[PDB]
Amino acid sequence: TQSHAGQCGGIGYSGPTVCASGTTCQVLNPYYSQCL
Ligand SMILES: *[C@H]1O[C@H](CO)[C@@H](O)[C@H](O)[C@@H]1O
Repeated sequence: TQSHAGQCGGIGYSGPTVCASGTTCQVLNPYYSQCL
């Protein structure tokens, strides 16, 4: 479960793209997305 400030789901990330409750996967860069 991706936590706040962690990379939730950008290109290159094949891991679990689900953020912890309270946060949303905010894609900033195409490869860097962060749970906010
Ligand atoms: C999940 O992890 C983030 C850091 O990656 C923390 O800021 C958050 O409070 C939670 O422990």
